[PDB]
This record gives sequence, structure tokens and C-alpha cells, in this order.
Amino acid sequence: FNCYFPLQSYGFQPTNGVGYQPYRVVVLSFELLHAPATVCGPKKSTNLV
Amino acid sequence: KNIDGYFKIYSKHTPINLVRDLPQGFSALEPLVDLPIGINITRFQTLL
Amino acid sequence: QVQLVESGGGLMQAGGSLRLSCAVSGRTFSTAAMGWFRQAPGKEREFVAAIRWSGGSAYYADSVKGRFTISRDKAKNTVYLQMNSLKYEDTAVYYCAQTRVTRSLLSDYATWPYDYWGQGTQVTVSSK
Repeated sequence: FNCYFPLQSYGFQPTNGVGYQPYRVVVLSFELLHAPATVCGPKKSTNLV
Repeated sequence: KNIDGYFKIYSKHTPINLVRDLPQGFSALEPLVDLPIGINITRFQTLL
Repeated sequence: QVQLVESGGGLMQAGGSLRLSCAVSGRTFSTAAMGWFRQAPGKEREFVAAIRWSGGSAYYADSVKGRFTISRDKAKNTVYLQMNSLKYEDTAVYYCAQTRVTRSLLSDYATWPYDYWGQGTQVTVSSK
């Protein structure tokens, strides 16, 4: 009484409503530090003028 | 210092001729290494 | 997949004691909680006691509370039911059960459908 396990399972059945169906989520967090930027886009480099 | 979980080290070495205490003067410390450790640190020790 | 094998049932006089074991085999890393249920001839199945595999916390039905102790051995993959002060009402077939399901409220395990069942072991309580 008043002493519960903090976690609980998801009920994932194929017949579940889309609201209750499982969804995989990846969150990308971008950030700048006291270092050169090491994650860059595919954007091609060019000669310097 | 540990900021956003990322360890930042700043260091400077100066030639001294003193056996007592910290010399009185001014010198800036240049950053050496930023480590993205993500490690919470509340205690430290010295190794000689 | 898991299989459950009860043992340690039989005859005993009212006011005496008995110890049921149930051995889990198969995918045992999947056990969340275990339960004991009983069913006398001609009456419906009834929840007895449940234990959470991690933490070893126990929930009991009111009829057995203070008389029965559920307990587990993680290492030996076995749940125990220590039945003391046996009574008329205790006579029944006892089933152990496993669920892969984590419920926050331990009481849930009284009413929640379990995943696997043993064949059962008979308990019978003699008349004085």
C-alpha cells in the first residue's frame, strides 16, 4: 500500500488502435562545443578565392 | 570544469623560481582538451 | 515459452503445514511475476498469492493472509508456497503461474491473466 513499482509494461498487440500501437522514436540533438565542427553535411567543398 | 557533462581542461606552464607559494602575477590558461565524457563528477584526487 | 511443474502437495491435518514448490524451465529471463491459484472441486479458480521476481514483494488474498508465505529463489528458478494453519477451505488443486508482464500495482496480479500454468498438485486437509 502506497509502495508501487515505478515502471509498467506497454500492451503492444497487432490489433491495438494506432494510438496504442508501438512507435520507434529517434531524437537528434545538435550542439556546438569548444571544438571545430566535426559533423558536416554532404555539401561539396570548393576552391578558395 | 565539467559543463553540459563535457570535461574542459585549460592549462598553462610558466617557469618560476619560488619554493613558497603561488607567485603573484598574471597569466592566462589556454584550453587543451574538451572531452565529451557525459560523466557526473563531484569528487577528485591527485596522483603523484 | 516456459513450463511449470508443481510438487509437494498431499494430505495433512487441519492446523498443520505444507510446502509447495514450482520449478520454471524455458525462457526464464522473461519471468516478471509468479502466482499461486487454487480450485476446489465444483467451484471456480481463485487467486491465492503473487510475488514480483525482482524485489520479492508479495500480495496475498484475504483468506490466506497471515497463514501462507510466497517466496522465490532467483538462482534456483523456483517459487515456494508455505501453507501453515491449514483449514477446511484450503482443500483444492493448486496451480502455479507465470507472466512476462510488469504491472506497477502488485495487487494487479490478483486479477491479471497469467501466461503459463502448471498441471497442478492436490492438497487435502483432514477432519481433526
